Amino acid sequence: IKQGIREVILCKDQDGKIGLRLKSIDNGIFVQLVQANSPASLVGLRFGDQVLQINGENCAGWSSDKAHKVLKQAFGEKITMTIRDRPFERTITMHKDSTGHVGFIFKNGKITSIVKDSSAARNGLLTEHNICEINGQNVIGLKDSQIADILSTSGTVVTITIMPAFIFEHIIKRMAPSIMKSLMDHTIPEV
Repeated sequence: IKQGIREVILCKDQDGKIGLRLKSIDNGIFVQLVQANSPASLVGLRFGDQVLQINGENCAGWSSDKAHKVLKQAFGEKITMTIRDRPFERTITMHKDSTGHVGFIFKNGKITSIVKDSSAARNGLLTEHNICEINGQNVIGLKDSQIADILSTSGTVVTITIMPAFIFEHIIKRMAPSIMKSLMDHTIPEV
């Protein structure tokens, strides 16, 4: 999780799309969904990013409906956003034991217990936190088993990006679980 603002510059695709759903949270605007192969994934927008401005207008106090209407009406050519990096989230680095375990139990992407004397214990992983990213790959909406697969087929260093469950649940409210698995960009970014 970077420490400052960044500016990003999008262009709507052929279909006048950018691949973004936004959510009003505590009088700010946050990224709820980044669509695979969209302008918003190509420029590197993430789940949980805060949008401070759209085309130099402040988003403070906008409804989810208004932010969406603003993106709709924008002159396509070039949209500028001022982004604050995933401010509700944190990154923990752990190391698999010789048995390949980092040392937690999770259910519906939510960490529920920390195993005694694991890397997860030594690194202070918390329960009641949703897993957002593993090794910078977004896993929101994947089945628990696919999350285990990504952990398995990670090497012995495992970086996990987590969000307190109350905040997570407030962000995904009103978005169909099926859109999450289907359309939430789960890919490793392109170079």
